[PDB]
Amino acid sequence: VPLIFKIGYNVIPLQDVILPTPSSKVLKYLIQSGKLLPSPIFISHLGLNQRRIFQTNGNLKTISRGSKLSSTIAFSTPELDEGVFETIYGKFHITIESVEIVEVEKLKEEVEKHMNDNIRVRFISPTLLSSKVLLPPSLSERYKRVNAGYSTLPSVGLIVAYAYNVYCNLIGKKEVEVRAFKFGVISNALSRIIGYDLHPVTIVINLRKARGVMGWIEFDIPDEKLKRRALRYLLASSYLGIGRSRGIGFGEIKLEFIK
Amino acid sequence: PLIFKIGYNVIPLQDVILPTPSSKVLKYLIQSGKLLPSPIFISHLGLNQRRKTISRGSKLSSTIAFSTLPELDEGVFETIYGKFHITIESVEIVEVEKLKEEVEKHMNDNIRVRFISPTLLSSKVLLPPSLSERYKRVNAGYSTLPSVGLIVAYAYNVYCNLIGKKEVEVRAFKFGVISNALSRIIGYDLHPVTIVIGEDSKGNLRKARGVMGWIEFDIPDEKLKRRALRYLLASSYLGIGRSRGIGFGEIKLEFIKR
Repeated sequence: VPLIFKIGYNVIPLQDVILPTPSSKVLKYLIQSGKLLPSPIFISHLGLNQRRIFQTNGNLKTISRGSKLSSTIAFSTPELDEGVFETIYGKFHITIESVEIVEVEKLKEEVEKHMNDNIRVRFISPTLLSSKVLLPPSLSERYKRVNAGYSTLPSVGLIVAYAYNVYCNLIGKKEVEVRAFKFGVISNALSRIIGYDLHPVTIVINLRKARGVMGWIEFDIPDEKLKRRALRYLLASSYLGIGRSRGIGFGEIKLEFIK
Repeated sequence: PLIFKIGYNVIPLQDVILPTPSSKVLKYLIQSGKLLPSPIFISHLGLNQRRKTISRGSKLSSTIAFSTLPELDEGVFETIYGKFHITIESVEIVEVEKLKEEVEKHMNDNIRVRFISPTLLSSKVLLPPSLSERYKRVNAGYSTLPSVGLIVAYAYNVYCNLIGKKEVEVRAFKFGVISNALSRIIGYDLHPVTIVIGEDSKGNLRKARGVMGWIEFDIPDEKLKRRALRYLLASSYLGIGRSRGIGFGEIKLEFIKR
């Protein structure tokens, strides 16, 4: 039976530390060297006071001994330990805050609770969605030279199209560009936007920079069948993140349902 | 066909209580044949460069725009809302063909669209026309966060009416879908607004929810940009979206050098 794991870590530096860029490198180092988990993967930036530490670009961030940093790792389809770990960035006490295991089928069931609820998507970390996902695939060649970049104001259609793609990979089915496109186009046509607070952000992936979006958007899809699909897909993205560079912590979303 | 864009100075000779929308004042004049013999746009009245109880002497401004010659006078006009001194601040006469020529000056410029008055764009303009019947019952309302595609789609429609050609839903749809796919959004400050549009058949107040603010963007495909500039340029005279004849959907178009 295929599953999604979402582990919440507490990460406490035992000495004053300078976090790497991106700050997800700390836990990535651990995982790579086989020290944290044996290895559709998401490794968050380290967070503090409900803000992720990502570099847009000033000086590097100092964290004092004892600060409670948090992290999330998420992946599909593995036993997990904690304790004091040594790293090139310093020594860290890593304990587990939470463990969520969701069966892909149980996602469909939670959708039903929210059929009459509005949808709030929050971009908790800068999110990088490519606009061309809503280009009709038959025109890919024609516009091959066009560099649209990442959307700094993504439409509901683009968001859910990205979610549908993540969902397909999650359930192990090949994503189909045409279904994604059609789904997003129709969603842009029919969605109702209730409110939003969006803004551009420029982030560091010498330096290589990218421009995406952060903030939140609240909306509804007033077609039962289309809403049911969107909720399912969004729910999956809420575990694995969305858009480019999720494995490094970008595209972190939090999904909220407003009664 | 030509486009006329007249800027009026509108000075109430007595303290006045403006109707809702405030464009009703000049609309009354035009309808009764008093301001012009008669693709039309009548702005809301503006004060201190922003679109209520208005004191005697306040310098309100208005803009009226329409397509085809000039037979326009000035002076004191009587209205159910009071007496007003209306003079002409400016007249722009632009040939529809000269629009195509100004497009070329801006091929390398970014595009800033500002919604100066609440703008009411229906999202369903980007619904594939073949699905209109299927989603007949779905009420999407007006977009409170319109995408570049929706904006330029609406512009294309206005342009068609301007040059007297029937708007084609399918061309609008395709043009907006492709524009959403390829546009680059540089910056923005948008927000929802819920406003009173006017009365209805029965006299009940009607509300609507739309957008105001600005959005800056580019279309990095030469051929598509050239089309979009032309259509946008036309919208910058005639406004955009629903209820332009009543002053909604007023846009100002700015080209940012790079």
